[PDB]
Amino acid sequence: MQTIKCVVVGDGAVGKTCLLISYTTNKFPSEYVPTVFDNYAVTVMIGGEPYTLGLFDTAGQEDYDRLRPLSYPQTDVFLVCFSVVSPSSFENVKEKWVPEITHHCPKTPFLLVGTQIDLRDDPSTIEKLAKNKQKPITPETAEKLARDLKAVKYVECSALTQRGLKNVFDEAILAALE
Amino acid sequence: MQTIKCVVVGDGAVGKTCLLISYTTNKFPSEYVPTVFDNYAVTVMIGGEPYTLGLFDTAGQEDYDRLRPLSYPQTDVFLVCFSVVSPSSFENVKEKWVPEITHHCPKTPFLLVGTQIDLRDDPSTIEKLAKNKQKPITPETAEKLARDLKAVKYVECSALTQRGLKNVFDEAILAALE
Amino acid sequence: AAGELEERFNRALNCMNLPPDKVQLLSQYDNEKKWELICDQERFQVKNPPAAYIQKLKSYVDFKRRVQESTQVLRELETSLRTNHIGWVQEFLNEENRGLDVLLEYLAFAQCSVTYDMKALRNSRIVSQKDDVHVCIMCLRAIMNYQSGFSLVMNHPACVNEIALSLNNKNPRTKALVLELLAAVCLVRGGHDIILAAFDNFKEVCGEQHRFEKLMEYFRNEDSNIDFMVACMQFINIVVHSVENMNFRVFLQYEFTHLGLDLYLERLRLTESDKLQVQIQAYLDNIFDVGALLEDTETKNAVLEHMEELQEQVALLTERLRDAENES
Amino acid sequence: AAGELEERFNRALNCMNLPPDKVQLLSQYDNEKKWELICDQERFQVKNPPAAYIQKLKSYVDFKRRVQESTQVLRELETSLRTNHIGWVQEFLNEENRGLDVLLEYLAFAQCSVTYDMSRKALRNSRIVSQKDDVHVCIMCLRAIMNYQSGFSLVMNHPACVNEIALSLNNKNPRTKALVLELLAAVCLVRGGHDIILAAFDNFKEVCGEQHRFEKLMEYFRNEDSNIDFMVACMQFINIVVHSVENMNFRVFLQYEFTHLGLDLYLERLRLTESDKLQVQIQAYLDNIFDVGALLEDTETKNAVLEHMEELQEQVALLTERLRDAENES
Ligand SMILES: Nc1nc2c(ncn2[C@@H]2O[C@H](COP(=O)(O)OP(=O)(O)NP(=O)(O)O)[C@@H](O)[C@H]2O)c(=O)[nH]1
Ligand SMILES: Nc1nc2c(ncn2[C@@H]2O[C@H](COP(=O)(O)OP(=O)(O)NP(=O)(O)O)[C@@H](O)[C@H]2O)c(=O)[nH]1
Ligand SMILES: [Mg+2]
Ligand SMILES: [Mg+2]
Repeated sequence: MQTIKCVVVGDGAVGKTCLLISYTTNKFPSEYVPTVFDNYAVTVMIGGEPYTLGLFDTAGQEDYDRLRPLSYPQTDVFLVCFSVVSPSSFENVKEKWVPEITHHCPKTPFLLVGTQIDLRDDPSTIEKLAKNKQKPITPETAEKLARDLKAVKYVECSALTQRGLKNVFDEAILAALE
Repeated sequence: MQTIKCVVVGDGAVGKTCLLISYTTNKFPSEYVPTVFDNYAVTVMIGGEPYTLGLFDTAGQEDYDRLRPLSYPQTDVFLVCFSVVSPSSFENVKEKWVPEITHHCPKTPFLLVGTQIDLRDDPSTIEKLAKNKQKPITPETAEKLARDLKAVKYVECSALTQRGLKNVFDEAILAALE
Repeated sequence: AAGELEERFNRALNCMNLPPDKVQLLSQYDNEKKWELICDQERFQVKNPPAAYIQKLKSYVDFKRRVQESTQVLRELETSLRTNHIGWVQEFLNEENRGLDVLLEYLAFAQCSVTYDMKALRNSRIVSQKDDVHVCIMCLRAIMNYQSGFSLVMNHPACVNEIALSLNNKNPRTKALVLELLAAVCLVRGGHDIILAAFDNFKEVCGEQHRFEKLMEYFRNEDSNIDFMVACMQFINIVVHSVENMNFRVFLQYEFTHLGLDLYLERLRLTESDKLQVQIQAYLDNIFDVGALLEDTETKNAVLEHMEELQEQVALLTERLRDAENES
Repeated sequence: AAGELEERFNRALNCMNLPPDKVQLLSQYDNEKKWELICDQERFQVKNPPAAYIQKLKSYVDFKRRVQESTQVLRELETSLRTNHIGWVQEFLNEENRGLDVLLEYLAFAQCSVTYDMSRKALRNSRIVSQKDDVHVCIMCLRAIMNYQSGFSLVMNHPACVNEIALSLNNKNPRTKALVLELLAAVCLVRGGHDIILAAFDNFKEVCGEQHRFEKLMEYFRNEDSNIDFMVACMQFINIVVHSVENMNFRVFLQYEFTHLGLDLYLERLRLTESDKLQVQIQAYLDNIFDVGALLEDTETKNAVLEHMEELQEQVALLTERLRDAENES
């Protein structure tokens, strides 16, 4: 048989772990825990052939910068994640994450993934973000980035609303086989 | 009638007035009076002829610098004074006094006169001077000086113990007639 | 599947530069999920040795681009310092390679195009592209993540003075990182004296009148980027009040007042940025006013003599009330 | 000896530039020794007009050594400035003669070899005149001009004037240095005069190529123990420059400015001398020194004795409540 290794990288508290849990069990968790490393396994069907989908969850905080690349070996597709309402998390894509994975796992396709689309209309974030004179990333700005970073495609989703959530992993799997 | 005018200049509290009062009278004053200007007259006989000796006492304080030179016109001989126990008084002979008398009355002879010889050996004057890293003026150094400034002669004197006092004024009458 | 695996785990753990905080938060794993870590560690390999980068970087120092891949080679050089095992860093910075040196040599090469705006120049103006030059600071920030390397940064003379020179770069993101960096070195023990010597150097080489005055221009006149102002304001607040001696504090405080800090901050207290308003108010609570402090000192002694006036008034009064009570 | 009302006496009393202090003592003289003065003034005449001195000095500004007799010209000018009627000074300083200027440019000329070892055609011609007394005599002339009320005002409004004097501290003679410091000390205490002295040392910083303000002041003061009277005027200048200030945040700025230059640890060694003027000047400075730490410790916290004073404030009230009730029991 065959297996598809998928690693989710991204800034701390972007919602990597909820992204992985609101997908597999459709339960959106309440608890915030800084995730150290975790492994999930799900069998998925493509063209009547059983694939075992490997989901790897990594740490976002800078303390595990030395530990994180242990999840990297044998990766078929990467997920580079940021939140649409935190520009800090956005530009660490060009500064940290994309350069990190292209060092350790070159010639590995990856998707650009925006999370927390549901807060793009949230009132309390409207003022909080504008107060520091910045605004959330429009779909226009991110897909111009993915086009520069030689990313495969750009997808966005919310783990809470599950809107376009399944869509993320499926477009990701398609890139995994190339 | 002929007369010999003699003007006494020198720093304040050098003992000019005591020099003139312990000469004309034999009473030595202790009382300190800052003299603005004063006039004395004593008849002295030269070669058996009565000459009237004019003694002019001038101010030492720098406040009367513009007042003092009124006593200068028609001066026959000057007495330029410093104290042997005050080097401060010593160097004002060259920077202040001698160039002052030679501006207003050039080609007029003058004597270099050191006063207060009795304190050259006094302990409290030795110590007070030695504490400020100084030493009383040697007789060698005073005539070291006199030749350079074109003085007539160097004579030294103490008004307290009248001593070598008559000699000064004789040498002054002496320079006056040539 | 070793039956006594504890020793291995520790050996391949401290070679990950983990804080005492995060290293036993981890020490309590299942025995199986501990072996799992030990075996990925040795299964992981380093693609390129530190000497490889030294060469390709040292050679960049001498028309068209052998500096073409400079931006990315430096960029994956940063990545290697940060994410490879700490052993890799020890080797890069050691004496045979002398990595910190050659690294510093290149930054100086790229930044003599930016320090001369406000020898043979040749290739420096093109290399002055903001991406080539700024990653270099990130390489240093990474070295300063490692304890031995951070002390190695402080006892290297030109290093810290060099970082301060990179404050001249026109990019707000770069400026802020420099200020963030200098802030850390400033508060570590004796590190305050090191920062001063760096800005003193900055005064002479830039040809300016007062010491940190090119900085004051940057802080005041740009209202575009907020987080720069945050890192900037925080650097200033540290340099003035982090000091031990309180005479030195008011001396340094006055020097900034002269640069028109207080008169600009009166207008900048108006911003509705939460992040800047908090850093500004923090500086404003810390200011000294020697005038006010002498006035309340007189007051103390004078109330001492009024407390002596109260101690004396109560004595006489109560003594006379008992003399009236006895005459009754 | 005509007896009018004697305010022909007033004219020569003014025109002698005497302090009001001394005019109180002098105006109450006898009548004869009062008119006797008036006619000595009218008999006294001035040898040379200021233009005579101006010309021969301006000519010195452009082998050479034809100036050799310069030193005496300066010495005879000083004598003229100090001891002549006050008008002679005004005539020297007015727009026509323009004395301060030509005087100042000559000082600058004699002093460009000593400010440099640390315009060249002269630079060579500067070293020989610098040996001479000329540099030190010139300063004595300014000392004379600044005791004159109107002239002292003309000096501070002159930009370069005081600024050249600050450079006059570099001359090799200890007595000369001391004169510069007493002078600059004096200009320092007049209203608004403080900033002019600092700006002079600011100029002094660059022209001498020195790191910090002063610091050259500090060296002459520090490394020379030869002359007693220099340090006295020196130490009191420092005492002035630091504690005379309006703002006390600026004062402690200045105290540190000198402290950093190693004043305080040197003064502990210099406190051993019992030269009286120095023992007084050092201790005078140490009594004025500030310690924000000390002011902060006794403003520690709470000021809780306020409510210990309130316990006292409540006590007098209550005691008085019993004494007025005693007037009622009476
Ligand atoms: N509104 C909203 N909140 C979200 C979303 N996704 C995650 N969160 C929340 O954001 C917080 C962090 O999410 P989490 O999944 O733990 O983040 P992470 O990237 O795994 N962080 P780490 O790297 O530290 O493990 C959590 O409280 C979670 O509820 C989202 O789509 N919308
Ligand atoms: N030991 C000693 N003291 C003297 C001698 N002559 C004067 N004095 C003292 O020195 C002090 C000043 O003397 P005085 O005659 O007033 O000086 P002056 O030169 O007239 N000063 P002024 O110019 O201010 O009037 C006086 O206290 C006086 O007693 C001397 O020969 N020996
Ligand atoms: Mg996680
Ligand atoms: Mg007298």
